[PDB]
Amino acid sequence: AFFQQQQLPAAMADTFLEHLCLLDIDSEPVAARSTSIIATIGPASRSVERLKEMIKAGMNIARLNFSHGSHEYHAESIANVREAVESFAGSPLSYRPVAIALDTKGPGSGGLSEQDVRDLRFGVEHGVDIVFASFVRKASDVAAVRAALGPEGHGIKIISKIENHEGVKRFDEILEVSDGIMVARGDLGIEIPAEKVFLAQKMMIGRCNLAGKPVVCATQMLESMITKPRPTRAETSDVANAVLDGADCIMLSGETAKGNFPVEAVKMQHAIAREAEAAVYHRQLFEELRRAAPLSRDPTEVTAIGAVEAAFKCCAAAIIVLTTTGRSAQLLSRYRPRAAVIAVTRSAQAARQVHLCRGVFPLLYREPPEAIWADDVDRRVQFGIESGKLRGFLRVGDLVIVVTGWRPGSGYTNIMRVLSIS
Amino acid sequence: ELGTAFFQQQQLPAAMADTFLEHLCLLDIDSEPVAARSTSIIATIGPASRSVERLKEMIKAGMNIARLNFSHGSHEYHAESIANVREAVESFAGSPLSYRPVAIALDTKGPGPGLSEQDVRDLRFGVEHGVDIVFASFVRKASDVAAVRAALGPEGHGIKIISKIENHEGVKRFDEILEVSDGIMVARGDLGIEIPAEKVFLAQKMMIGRCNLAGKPVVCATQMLESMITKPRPTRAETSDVANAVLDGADCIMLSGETAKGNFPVEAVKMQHAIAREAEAAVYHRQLFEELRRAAPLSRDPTEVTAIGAVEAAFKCCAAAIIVLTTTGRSAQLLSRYRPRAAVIAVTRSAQAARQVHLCRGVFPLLYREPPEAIWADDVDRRVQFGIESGKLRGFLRVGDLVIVVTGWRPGSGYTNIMRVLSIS
Amino acid sequence: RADVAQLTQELGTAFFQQQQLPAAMADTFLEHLCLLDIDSEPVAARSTSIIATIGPASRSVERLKEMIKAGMNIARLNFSHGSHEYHAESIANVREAVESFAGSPLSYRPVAIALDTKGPGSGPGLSEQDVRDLRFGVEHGVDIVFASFVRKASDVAAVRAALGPEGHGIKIISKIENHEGVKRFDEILEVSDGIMVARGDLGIEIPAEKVFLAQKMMIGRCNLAGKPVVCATQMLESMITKPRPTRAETSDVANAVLDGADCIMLSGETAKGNFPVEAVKMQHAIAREAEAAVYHRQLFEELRRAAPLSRDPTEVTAIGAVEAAFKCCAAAIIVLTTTGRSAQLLSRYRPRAAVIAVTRSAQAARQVHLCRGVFPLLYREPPEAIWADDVDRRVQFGIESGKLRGFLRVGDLVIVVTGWRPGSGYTNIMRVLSIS
Amino acid sequence: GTAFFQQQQLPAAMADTFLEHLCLLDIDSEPVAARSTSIIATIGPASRSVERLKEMIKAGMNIARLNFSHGSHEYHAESIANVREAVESFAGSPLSYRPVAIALDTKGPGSGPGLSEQDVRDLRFGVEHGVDIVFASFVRKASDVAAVRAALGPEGHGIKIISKIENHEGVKRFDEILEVSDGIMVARGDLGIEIPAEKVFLAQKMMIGRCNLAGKPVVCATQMLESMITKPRPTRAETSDVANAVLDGADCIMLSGETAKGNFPVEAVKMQHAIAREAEAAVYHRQLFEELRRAAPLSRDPTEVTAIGAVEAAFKCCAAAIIVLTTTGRSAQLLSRYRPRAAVIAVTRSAQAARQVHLCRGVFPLLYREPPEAIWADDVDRRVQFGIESGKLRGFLRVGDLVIVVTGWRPGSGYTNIMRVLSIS
Ligand SMILES: O=S(=O)(c1ccc(CCN2c3cc(O)c(O)cc3-c3cc(O)c(O)cc3S2(=O)=O)cc1)c1ccc(O)c(O)c1
Ligand SMILES: O=S(=O)(c1ccc(CCN2c3cc(O)c(O)cc3-c3cc(O)c(O)cc3S2(=O)=O)cc1)c1ccc(O)c(O)c1
Ligand SMILES: O=S(=O)(c1ccc(CCN2c3cc(O)c(O)cc3-c3cc(O)c(O)cc3S2(=O)=O)cc1)c1ccc(O)c(O)c1
Ligand SMILES: O=S(=O)(c1ccc(CCN2c3cc(O)c(O)cc3-c3cc(O)c(O)cc3S2(=O)=O)cc1)c1ccc(O)c(O)c1
Ligand SMILES: O=S(=O)(c1ccc(CCN2c3cc(O)c(O)cc3-c3cc(O)c(O)cc3S2(=O)=O)cc1)c1ccc(O)c(O)c1
Ligand SMILES: O=S(=O)(c1ccc(CCN2c3cc(O)c(O)cc3-c3cc(O)c(O)cc3S2(=O)=O)cc1)c1ccc(O)c(O)c1
Ligand SMILES: O=P(O)(O)OC[C@H]1O[C@](O)(COP(=O)(O)O)[C@@H](O)[C@@H]1O
Ligand SMILES: O=P(O)(O)OC[C@H]1O[C@](O)(COP(=O)(O)O)[C@@H](O)[C@@H]1O
Ligand SMILES: O=P(O)(O)OC[C@H]1O[C@](O)(COP(=O)(O)O)[C@@H](O)[C@@H]1O
Ligand SMILES: O=P(O)(O)OC[C@H]1O[C@](O)(COP(=O)(O)O)[C@@H](O)[C@@H]1O
Ligand SMILES: O=C([O-])C(=O)[O-]
Ligand SMILES: O=C([O-])C(=O)[O-]
Ligand SMILES: O=C([O-])C(=O)[O-]
Ligand SMILES: O=C([O-])C(=O)[O-]
Ligand SMILES: [K+]
Ligand SMILES: [K+]
Repeated sequence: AFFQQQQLPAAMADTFLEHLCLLDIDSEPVAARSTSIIATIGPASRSVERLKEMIKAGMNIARLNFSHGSHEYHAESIANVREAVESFAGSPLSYRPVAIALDTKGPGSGGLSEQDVRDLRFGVEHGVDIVFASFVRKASDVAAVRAALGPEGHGIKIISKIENHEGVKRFDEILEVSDGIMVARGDLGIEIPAEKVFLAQKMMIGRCNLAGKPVVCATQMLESMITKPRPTRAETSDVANAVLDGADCIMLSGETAKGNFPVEAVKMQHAIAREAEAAVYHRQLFEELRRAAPLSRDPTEVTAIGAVEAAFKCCAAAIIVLTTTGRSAQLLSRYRPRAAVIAVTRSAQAARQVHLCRGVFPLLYREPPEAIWADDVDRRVQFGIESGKLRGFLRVGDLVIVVTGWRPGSGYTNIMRVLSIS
Repeated sequence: ELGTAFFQQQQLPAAMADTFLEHLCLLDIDSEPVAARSTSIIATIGPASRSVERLKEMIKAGMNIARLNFSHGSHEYHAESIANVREAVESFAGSPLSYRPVAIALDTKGPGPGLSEQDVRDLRFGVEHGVDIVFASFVRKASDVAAVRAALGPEGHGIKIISKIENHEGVKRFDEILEVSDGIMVARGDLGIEIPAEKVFLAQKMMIGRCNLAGKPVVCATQMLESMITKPRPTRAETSDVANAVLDGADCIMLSGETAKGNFPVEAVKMQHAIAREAEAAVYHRQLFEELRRAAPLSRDPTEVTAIGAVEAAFKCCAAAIIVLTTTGRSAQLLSRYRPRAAVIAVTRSAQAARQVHLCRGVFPLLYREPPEAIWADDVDRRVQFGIESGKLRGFLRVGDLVIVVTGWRPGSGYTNIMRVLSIS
Repeated sequence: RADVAQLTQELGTAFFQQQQLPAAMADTFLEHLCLLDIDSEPVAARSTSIIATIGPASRSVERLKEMIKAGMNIARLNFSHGSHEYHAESIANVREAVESFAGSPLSYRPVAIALDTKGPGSGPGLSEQDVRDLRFGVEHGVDIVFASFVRKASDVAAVRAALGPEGHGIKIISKIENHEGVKRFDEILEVSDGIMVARGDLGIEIPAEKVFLAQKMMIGRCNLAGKPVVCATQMLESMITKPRPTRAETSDVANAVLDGADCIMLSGETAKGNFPVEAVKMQHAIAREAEAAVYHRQLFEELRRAAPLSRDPTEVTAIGAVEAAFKCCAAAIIVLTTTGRSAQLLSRYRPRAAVIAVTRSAQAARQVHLCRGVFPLLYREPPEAIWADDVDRRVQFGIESGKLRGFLRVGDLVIVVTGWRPGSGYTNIMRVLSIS
Repeated sequence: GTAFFQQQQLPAAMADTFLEHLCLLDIDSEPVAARSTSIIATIGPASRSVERLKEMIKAGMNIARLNFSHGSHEYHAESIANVREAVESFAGSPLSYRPVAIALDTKGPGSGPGLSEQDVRDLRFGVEHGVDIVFASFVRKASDVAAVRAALGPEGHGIKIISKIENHEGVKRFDEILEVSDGIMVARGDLGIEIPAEKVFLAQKMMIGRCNLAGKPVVCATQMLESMITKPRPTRAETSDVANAVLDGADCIMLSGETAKGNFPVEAVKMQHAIAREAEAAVYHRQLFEELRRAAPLSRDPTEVTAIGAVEAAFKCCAAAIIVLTTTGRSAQLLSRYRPRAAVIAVTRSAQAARQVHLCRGVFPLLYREPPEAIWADDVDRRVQFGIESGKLRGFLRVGDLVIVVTGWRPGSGYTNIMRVLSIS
């Protein structure tokens, strides 16, 4: 029964053609949904009750579009998101952190516009986790956003939005200095011929997967759901194809901001992403990712590829990793394991930010530190196992891979352990 | 010999990649498509696309197959549409090197347990009006195809039957349906209601894969450019959907309401044309050819043996085209199954085979109207020269190019066995 | 070039030109052949073990000491000829030469003792002489038995039963010497600890031109099973009378290593020849060169693809450790083992990194020579009060011995494989450590 | 039938990995194809008897080597005369005549820097006696090959020059030597002294790989069956060495002392024949063909384009043979570089080309002696029938088999452009 679920017959295929032939509509997805859902917050989804339903449906990141709306409006939206998120903080084994992202208005006619400087300052003051920098054309644009965040905004992730021809041409220099990329298809589809956008999407997803950096596919994914309760055949196909391409996050804009079915749009993306993740051809994908990743003498990098390889060998349910900054979880995520990466952290910001990485399920550990560090590490691993059993990831008898370091502080990951559940 | 500029067009840097990941990374928005569009466009004929002037613009935009939906309209309405399509198509027959054959397909209303009474009448209509293809609605098992084949009566055994998979039973019995059908249509509209909407992409990918494996045409249909019914430009998801159906391996892409009732029927056809050209260049031929080769079984049929030899030779020299002489279309279909980058120019005297080969990706049919020569070898050579003259006129060929020429050793269908390398002079 | 640029900056261009590293980066096997360089020097220690047959030419304690220094790992006693008294004297001489180096771990090289049976000859089952010879082996504490003319699985069960209750730890290597053995190979392999491709008898039981097919099929199936495979007979035959081998002989040795043989053997070359030490040195030299010419990119992928899924943590940790060793060009994988099993599971994935096996079992230290790439270290210190400290002392012993023997350098990365509790069968931890 | 797919290692050929391929190798899977690696036998006291030479030709000798390291010009002229007499004794039955090449192995430069005076005399002797191949000893750089070419003068323009790599400089300057040579000989005897004995296998594997990549013949020589000089059976290392040279990709394998001066010259030739047949079936064509196509660059030469198409078509139908018409041997050489499993039967009128194509693996030369037909197309068809008749007589072909035929569109060398699929009647 196990080998007939989650497209396991199609996963055993020796060719991609044989893999397509073996895809089964009756082979049910078992794994948790890995691709994160970014929902834009607007009038259709601003109430605390609305937001609680959206978190339950699968929203991981809340986007604030600073193109329209006042600072007062956006501060109220942030307060509402935080209130809906913290309403679930009473049960720590099931708490789902939700990141807050600020989408800048952009340079328009102008370098960094004065409104952008004010909006970036607002973001730092309100503790946003991510910034979607609009119309990034070169590496110096990213540096300008980083300087506008100042010394207080060091921890904020900068995701560069590629929306025009120059951004696509200077992609490699932009990616080198950004934390991730957003394929902003709306403006891109106007700046370049509409029929070429899929080429830019596929090239950018490929290069981000190669770099190990998050990539977001955005705009008009379920557009018809703004007025209709069901998406078109092209829309469900578009979402599935962005996941198959290798997108870390999928986004909803007007569908959640102004539409009549914001919760239904989130549920629809959740349903499609789960099916698409099972249809991934891991045999070729893992080989190509493994081959392309450079040789490294960084123990975190070395332990990560050992852990992903071991997870494939035993069909591990999860890889539990201890992380301070999210880096150890991100290095596991780049090799695209089929096993869920349960990241246990004390940093609330790192817990929200790891939603950018496909397959990372953040767990915020709130307990106070133990006297003996080894015991504190062991307690955090047990917390990961308990939350895993509670959320359905783990069952007794399952194998898990545990990734830890030899000393406290970030950057010392070097241990991988094979563990039997209970 | 070819120059540095040549190797920067039609995604040639991405084609040289050693991995699919490297291939994705090398895709360039500035690498212009050079090859002609190989995925055929099926347009549904309706109120928005009925006039002879409108049909002439649609043929110029890229329509290869005209669909008549027998769920709507009447026998009289649909007979007038057929007459209008034929009139617009024949308006270009005066320039024989640039004439474009256009197939006519009848989409049945559907089933009741057996073949409905209306379907029997609509199939009789189809045979009487000389349709080339039938899209059989709601095919659930092989016996459904046999019923359609029997209803095509005495005079219509040459009509192609494309089975529409629109429900769970069709998907489950797919292999038996494909065995007895000429091709498949992934009818996403009904399928998306009969099975969960989020599973349709799995059925589409499985079905395209199995059709590519079988060497039979596969059509992706419904809501491809849906928003273009009222808006002059499609959504980002729509252009992506069309590109992905071509990348998946679809032989044909379809327009329904976009051409039947929409405000932009010509623009919808142009949009599908533009996307398909870009998507065809993005195909990773290195892996695709090897996998098609590896999966295909051994053959002792000289037509199949010559076909794989010709495709292999076309890849070796970056041949502009493979010119094939075909009576029934079979030799062109066997070349098409290996997915060459080179255009398959099929020269035929059969007007029905010329229309029907639009079902096969990369087959450009040419209807030869000249009278036969006394010596067969001369007649064969004249038809090959006609393929070269048409290829030069339409832009496929230039002097100095290499083409592969596929012929047989004797007249009549079924004797293809020769492959020749020719330099265009 | 991008997948090695940073490591090229760190380790230098000289590092990437040694041990056929340009040929290892090749995308095709054809490109790999084209890139093989006679100026690319082997760096890693020799991983294919050398089995030398003991005889009049290699019996003296002084001769045996020179052979151990030249690279002999396993000493074979051919029971086809010679009395029990003769073979007991050879065992005594081998043990005396081996123990002459037991002062320190950087000199000590544990050498296994293997008994090659006479065989069934005319008879159907286990001959009376074989029963007597097998009981002699148990009484003298041999580590391996090369069972001659194994024709079916029941033959290996007869050898196991003849070893009795005390010989339960002895490894049984079945010799395939005829057509029936080749046909029933799968059933024989399933019940044996390993296989020997006994080409001498095989070459007259089947057509001489077919022996290479049997050798390649058998090595392939043993590599697939993760069981040791020995290539034997006439490898350096001309060296019995000549100081240098023929061009076909050096090629044969290299090809057996490239095929995937865990051990290569010398028979008449060491037992009766005029150059026993030179024959051992020649096999050593060829095996190092051949090991570097292996195309690990394809071999590792195929070994993974073919290996079934496992829920045994020892197996899961083993593949994780080998994968991590390839990622950082690790000098070694240090593994703690009681029976040798953890070292064997690392060895089946054919790492380029040396597997340094730290063990307290002298028998396991001798027996791991059957596995390609396993370098046994016998730990002689008495146990610590705290097990975690005892484990850490054994790991440090491995590092110190690796540094002192040339296996490791400061700045190198090593992969350390251990278990969560004492006793055999609990391996589950992989650690990435930087040598300081 | 089932029986067919159990012979010539066909189960091991279907394997998806090289490891699975090794596991599937069967000692009971009998070779069916003819032996494709040529056997070079050195002539001497053991093999000068015209009766002994006839037995060696029957055993499988394709090329006869004269070692100019020793022996007078009188001695070597007698050896040539005896080889020609034994070869021409079979000319009376043209469907079974086996051409045998004569190769001159030079003494070398020794202490000197350039072409020695003795080498000039021996090269002039070779041209005067009509040798087909020269094995130039101790080639250290491209200029050494040019010196041998100049010493052959204008009359020796047709002689093939195979450079022997016997030292470190030759291995280091390999690419420049290969560029100007017709082929390479891995001269392991001297090479094993000039470089450490344990490194010779690396030089052999690198050189065979680069020659296979270039499409140029490579010979593996020295001590292959050394023990057979005095013993009737080889050692286990010897049979393994021969098999491994064929598996590596060697076009020719050589016997030196074993045939020139030993006690079992015919048995040594038979032994090489037996091993080469088994080893050729054990080649993993699935990987080899893919790597050879991937490594070969795009070509606009119709001979090269037709060659890869023909090899691909031969694999598709399990063709018994590829019959090719050749004047210089070039068309057969281009087929041979892709390493087909099908025998390349080369039909030629040039006696020199017939002898020289023995350097290419899988090429079986047929010397066509009949006078030309009035119509060229008929003359071409008679030559194709001659290949079929020789093939049937020699065991390569049976009625019902498929054969690929490679020809050109006009007489003269360099016009190969046609590939045809033919059913044997
Ligand atoms: O999921 S993967 O393993 C993954 C691996 C390989 C490929 C093949 C890419 N081709 C293609 C692209 C499509 O979009 C599509 O639907 C169908 C086909 C196709 C169909 C065939 O029937 C066929 O035989 C070959 C192709 S194709 O090679 O042209 C796709 C995906 C992964 C995905 C993304 C990566 O970055 C990666 O490294 C690997
Ligand atoms: O060590 S022997 O068994 C022994 C020693 C040498 C040889 C030489 C001939 N070969 C061969 C031929 C056979 O028909 C056969 O049956 C076995 C073998 C064989 C076996 C081997 O184990 C081996 O090392 C070499 C060969 S071989 O292929 O060369 C045979 C046999 C012994 C040694 C001393 C003797 O008095 C005696 O009669 C036999
Ligand atoms: O092929 S035979 O004619 C045949 C068999 C045995 C011999 C013995 C000669 N040698 C020898 C003698 C020994 O006392 C010994 O301990 C080892 C070796 C030996 C071992 C080797 O591994 C090796 O390769 C060569 C030799 S050796 O040549 O030096 C001669 C000839 C036949 C075949 C089968 C037999 O079983 C048999 O007894 C004789
Ligand atoms: O055939 S010979 O060239 C000639 C014949 C035999 C030997 C010894 C056997 N070996 C060998 C065999 C050959 O067939 C060959 O070509 C080269 C080599 C070779 C060359 C070396 O220079 C070397 O040092 C060692 C070897 S080898 O030991 O591997 C040397 C030489 C000739 C034979 C007889 C003569 O009278 C004569 O002048 C030359
Ligand atoms: O070292 S390997 O990675 C490894 C070893 C060999 C192969 C062979 C692929 N072939 C091939 C392809 C080429 O382009 C070429 O130029 C030569 C040959 C070749 C050479 C030979 O010497 C030969 O014996 C056979 C062939 S082949 O035709 O089969 C692949 C891979 C390993 C060795 C053993 C294994 O079990 C395994 O999985 C992999
Ligand atoms: O000068 S030597 O090193 C010295 C040693 C050997 C040799 C060649 C002797 N052979 C031989 C003799 C021939 O005329 C001939 O046409 C071919 C071959 C030959 C070829 C081969 O291909 C092969 O592999 C072996 C031989 S062979 O050994 O039978 C020359 C010279 C020396 C060695 C030992 C002595 O005791 C001595 O007096 C001289
Ligand atoms: O992924 P990061 O940010 O490098 O953090 C991983 C770190 O987490 C740990 O496992 C636990 O460290 P702390 O106890 O200080 O949180 C370290 O050993 C390791 O270095
Ligand atoms: O593709 P099909 O229908 O089998 O037809 C291919 C046939 O066309 C030809 O090339 C030309 O034949 P005709 O001259 O009769 O049209 C035949 O030699 C070959 O058999
Ligand atoms: O390879 P084996 O025989 O399973 O032994 C590995 C064992 O060695 C250890 O690392 C150390 O155990 P000991 O204290 O018994 O020596 C165990 O944790 C592990 O189970
Ligand atoms: O292999 P080569 O030397 O190029 O010769 C091939 C030539 O042989 C032919 O098939 C027959 O030519 P001839 O009749 O002149 O011998 C030519 O058409 C072709 O050009
Ligand atoms: O800003 C965006 O997200 C866009 O344009 O798609
Ligand atoms: O009938 C159709 O085309 C459908 O259902 O998609
Ligand atoms: O006993 C052996 O090793 C043989 O016969 O090969
Ligand atoms: O000349 C040769 O052939 C040699 O020296 O090996
Ligand atoms: K319909
Ligand atoms: K010579």
